[PDB]
This record gives sequence, structure tokens and C-alpha cells, in this order.
Amino acid sequence: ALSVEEKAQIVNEYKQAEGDTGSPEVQVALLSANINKLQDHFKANGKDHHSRRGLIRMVNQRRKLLDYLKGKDVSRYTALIGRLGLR
Amino acid sequence: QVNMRDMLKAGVHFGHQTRYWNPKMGKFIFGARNKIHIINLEKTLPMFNEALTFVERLAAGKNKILFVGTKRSAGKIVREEAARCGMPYVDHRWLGGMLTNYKTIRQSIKRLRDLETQSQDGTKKEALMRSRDLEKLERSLGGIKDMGGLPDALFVIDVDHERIAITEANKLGIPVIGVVDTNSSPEGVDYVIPGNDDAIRAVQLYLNSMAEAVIRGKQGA
Amino acid sequence: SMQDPLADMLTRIRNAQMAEKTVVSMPSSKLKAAVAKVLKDEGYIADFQISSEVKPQLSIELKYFEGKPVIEEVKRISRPGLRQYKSVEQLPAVRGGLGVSIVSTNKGVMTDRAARAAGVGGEVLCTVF
RNA sequence: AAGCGCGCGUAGGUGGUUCAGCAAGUUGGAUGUGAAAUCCCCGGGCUCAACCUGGGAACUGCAUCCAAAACUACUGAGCUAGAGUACGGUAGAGGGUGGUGGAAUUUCCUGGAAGGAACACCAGUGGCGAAGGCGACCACCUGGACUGAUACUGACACUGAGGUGCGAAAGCGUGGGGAGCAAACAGGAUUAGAUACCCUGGUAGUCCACGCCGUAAACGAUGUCGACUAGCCGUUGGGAUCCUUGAGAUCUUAGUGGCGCAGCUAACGCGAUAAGUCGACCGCCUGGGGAGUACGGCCGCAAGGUUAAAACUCAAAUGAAUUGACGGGGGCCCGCACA
Repeated sequence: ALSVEEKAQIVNEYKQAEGDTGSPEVQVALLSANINKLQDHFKANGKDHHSRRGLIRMVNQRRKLLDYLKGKDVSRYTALIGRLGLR
Repeated sequence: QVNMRDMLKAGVHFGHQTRYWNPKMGKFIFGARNKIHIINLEKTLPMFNEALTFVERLAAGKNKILFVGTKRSAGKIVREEAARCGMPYVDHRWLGGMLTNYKTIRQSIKRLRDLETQSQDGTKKEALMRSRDLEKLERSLGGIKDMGGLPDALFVIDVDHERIAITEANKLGIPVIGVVDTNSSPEGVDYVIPGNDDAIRAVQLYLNSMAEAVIRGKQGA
Repeated sequence: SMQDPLADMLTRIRNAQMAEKTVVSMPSSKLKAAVAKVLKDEGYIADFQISSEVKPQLSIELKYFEGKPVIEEVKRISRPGLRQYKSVEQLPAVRGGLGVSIVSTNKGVMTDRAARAAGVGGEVLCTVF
């Protein structure tokens, strides 16, 4: 998984009436942080496709959570596409 | 008749295990008690009261009933509590075919009618094995001396072993009555009687409810 | 996934009609509640029982006949896929007219007898027979 | 005859839940038509029938128009059940890298030295992964579900042609290794003959790194997903109930099995892990041969694979089941059949 220090760290800018861990600030961008740091083990273990099928499972679900923000909230979408180093 | 102190006395509230039961007797389980299932004791009261009403309102209307209590532990009173009644009965090896193979077995009653010379006399080797087989008939034809043709009502004891005898009864349309335990299904019997048939002293709580009532149907005529 | 609200209730009672159960409870909608009200007026069921709480539910009290109960089959016609929008001249007299043939119209989700004498057709919902 | 081996998911098909709105589909009426002919009935006529016409009926159609708002789309605010995440806790042959092992067996040599490979027991109608698949010991970087709840999201949904990855082993690449066996064979014994099973021998191969093939008796010969309809007996992971010492019951779930009604089925049999009742969608089938073959396209170094025909030809091939017969099928029994 992610680091025990980190998975409780990254929520500190996702707060937005802080008790939310459910809006797509969290399941995009905890999950975007899952994308950006678990690249490491692939370089050593390139013969195990079980771990990047989870990557494509949630980067679609991130894009699915981008897809609902296409219509529900375009303005807070700019906080996602403008930030995080996307695209 | 309907009172509790002989209803509670012997065997009735006992029943078959939580390993051994059909849920169609799920309307008749009065609590689970050491993993054996209890006859429902309060709506028992209309059913085995109606078991004495219907048995006398046709005994005054001239029927004649058969008694299938075909069990090894229950055939003892079935020779005794159906001798006090005027009914035909069979308690050991219901032969598959009674009231269907009937016009074959109608003339399979007579090994004593055709030997009314020698059973009163003693033809020694050639008449012993005919008279050793003289109990091969009334082992299954024990109450079937009088038959009147086809039976009119039918009262069963063990639905679980002799399921044949009820599928004999539904195959014609003769009205079905009998005691049922939680092991078998209360389905095929026309109107139910919930009650145990595994204890030996639980048997004659209904069999001496018959000999009480079988004279109380013949008294109307 | 579940894809049709009222075909999920019309299946779930028929296997309970051949089972020995009486009160059927499921999470229900107003769509499933408007269907249930018309066939209790046709003598099939009674007391739909909106639970009137959060996650509202329907407790349809279906009646038994002696032995085989009152509703043999409920045949879905307009399922969600091919959805059978039908006129007033072409209403189905299901079993000689002994099926009441409830059809969703603007002025009421209503049987075929009142659908023709006040002429609106539409979603021919299900066989009630 | 027919479920791709399974996934991620594009268009699309369909879409939990509530009020309100729209009036595209849906619903009614209005009007113009839908030519005439033909047809359908009532007729008129040929002396009768065709035929001929008169009258209508019919023309399920098309747009326009107003009226309707239960449902669908669309529009907006929502609702928490579907679906997801923040919190541990185990269970787990997940999978991969590097090592550390042991006995045989094998190969040497005077019990040691030497290296390959699969790891007896633990082993399980057990786990794990979408699937293919996967067990000595050990760390190291890493998955998805379960469950205990507590938090929050507000259908974000499932399915999905194309499209895209990923799929047992013999392979043949591009480099290495090296025990046993063994594809390739030589004889040995054997038969009309071995080209066979048996017998003496051994390179390719399995192994490794990257890469290609993408094949299957990929089989549970059962697509994925959700809902609901009697049960009962083991067994796997949690959790709570439990007089409690567990020797453990019960309950609760998510898996893995046995047997059985309702149920279906041609039958065998399935039977809440359906092969029922259903719903959305997808793949697939149309008599047996020809044939999964030619030809054309695509991929491969090759072997080939994938998509996929007709010409001809036959009135049958096939499925489960039953009687008889047969069997170098088993099991009992009889008789000088065996001494």
C-alpha cells in the first residue's frame, strides 16, 4: 500500500469540510498519489502484471471520477486538472 | 378426550431431531428443545377433536375404516386396539397393491375357506406346509377377513415409513386422516393430526381414543 | 446490476406464490407502489404497506386460495428493453378479458377496461392473471 | 450445432431513488391527404357466371395543429440502498528477485570432493488470482478481496461490437547450462513384419534474461452481473451471540463441498455457486460431409495461426436413455472342468 505517514498526510489538502473522505478530491488524489509512488516496484518486478492491472483499474475509475465532474462540477474540476501534474 | 394430563403424559411432545425434519411441519414446531422438534400442543386441540367428530358421523352413516399402523413397535396395540374396533387393519408389511391390485387379491383371502375338512382334522405332509403357510395370509391379512369391497375412510399412523399407504389413498380419493410427526410432510393427508409416533406409550393415546369413539359412532345407528 | 424496478417485484412474488410465504418485503418505489394499488382493487392482494420510513418498502399481503393460490403467472410485456407502447384500439384482452391488463396512462396507471372507455393507451405493463 | 480463455473498457443498448419542469418517444381528437385502378361489402348489367361499373368500405401511413402528464430521455435541486474510499486485524502455494537447504539418484575417487532438477510429510470436494495459473526455508519491494465497525461520496451504475492488453505446454528465435528421463535414433529381445508397447543407450528440451507465437479435452465441455423461491450434513476465512470450564453449540457473513424438495430438464441430472423464476447486455448456432479447409487480408524466421467460403454430395449424421447380444469387464456360484 502507501506509507502510513503518507496516506494520512495527503488528505490535509483534500479536506473541504474535513470529515469528507468520500468526495472525488479523495478518490482521485489519494489514488493519483497511488499512481505516482507505486511506479517503483515495476522497475525491479517487470514480470508481474498483477500490480498494474490495479493501476489501470483505478486510473479508469479516476477518469470515471473525472467523468462525473465533467457535468456535476466543472469549477472544482479545474482544481484537479490544473493541479496534481495531470495530462 | 382433549385434556392435557394424558396429552402430556407419554411421548406426545417428544419428536424427531433437528438433524431429521421436513420444514413442511414448520407450522407444528413448539420451540426447539435439545435439538428435537416439539409437536405444536395448542392447535393440536382442534385437530384430534375433529379426529373423533368425523370418525363417528360416518360410523353413524355406515362406513368402514382401515387401520394402517404398520410399524414393528406399534403393531402390538394395532392387533389389540383394532380388535376392540370393528375395523379391518394391517400392521406388518402393507403389501404394495392393496386397494389397487384388489380384484387379484380379492380371491387371495381364502386359504381357510377351501380347507374346512382337514384343519379340523389334522394329507399330513401335503397339508402341513399348506397350514404352515396358513399364517402367511393373516400376517398381512390380519384384519382383512371382512372387506366389504373397497374401503371408505383410512387412518394412518406412520407417514414417514409407509408413505405408500397415503399414496394408495390419494390415488383413489378416499379421505385421509392420521398422526404426523415433524420428520415427514403433513401433505397428502386431508386434515392433519400433529403427534408423535416414536414412543410406545404415545401410540395408544389415539388408539384408545378410537375405541372410545368407534362405539360412539355405532350408537347413533 | 439491477436494471428494472418493477420487473424485480413481479418476479419475486411468483416464486413466493409457489413457496409457502405470505408477506413479501423489498425496497420499493412510488412506481412499484402505484402498480400495487390497482390489483388489490381487483381482488388479488391487499394492504400494500408503504413502510413510511427512510429506505421505504412495500409489504404486499398476498392472499391464498386453498391449495394453489390466486395468481398463476405475471407475464412482463414491456420490460425495459422492448417497451410496448400500445394504442387504445389494440389493448390485450389477456385471458378472454379475465386478465385486467394494467396499462400506464397519463390520467392513471389503470386497467384495460377503463383504458378503453376513457381512451388513452400506452405502457402495457404486465399480465395480472 | 453453439459461451471468446478471460479482462480493462470506446461508441452504443439499458439504467436505484424524490419533488418540480419540458413535451422528443408515448396518448386522444382535429384537418389535408394517403391519386384513379386493384381489393373488401351492397348492388346494377350481360339470359347466367366471369367481366363490368355505381355507392362506400379499406388504405394499419405522413406532417401540421391544439389537449394530456403515469412512465422514458433530456433539464435542475436532491435522497442512500448500488458503487467507491479514510482506520486496523489476520487468513492467503498472490507474484517476482536473490540466497540458504536436504536426502536420494547421478557422476567421480580415495566416507569425502563436485552440480543440475523437482521439493515425500504438512495437503485439504483448501487458499489465491478476472483468467491462465500456482507449494523446502528466508528476508527484501509490492496486489485485490474479506470483515469489524466508524466516517464521507450522492448512481459516479452494470454490460459492452470494434478496440486493447494479458493467456498451459511442445516450440522455434537470441544468448547459456547440463543430473535423471526423453522427443530424434541405434540395436536388444517380438511378430508375416516393429516401423510398437517391453530392453541397452543420448543430443533438441524443460532452466535463465529479453522477445515472439496467442495455440488448447483454456473443461465446471456451464459469459458477465444483480435480484429473489423448503431444506439438511461437512468444510474455509472473519465477527458477534453463548452457563462456560471448549470437548465446543448456535448465530452471522463472504468463499468451497456434499444431498434434496419446490423448480426445470429430452434424459443423464442441475438444484440459492440453478442448468428455476426473472432483468440488462455480450459472444455464439441453423442437417451431416466438403471444412475450420481452399482463396484474399493480417501476424510469424519458420512450423503456422486468426478471420472464413461456395462447387459437389448424402437423407440422414447426432444426443441422453432402454431391451437383447457381445466383451482377453469385474464379482459370486455350479458341475471330474482343474490331481
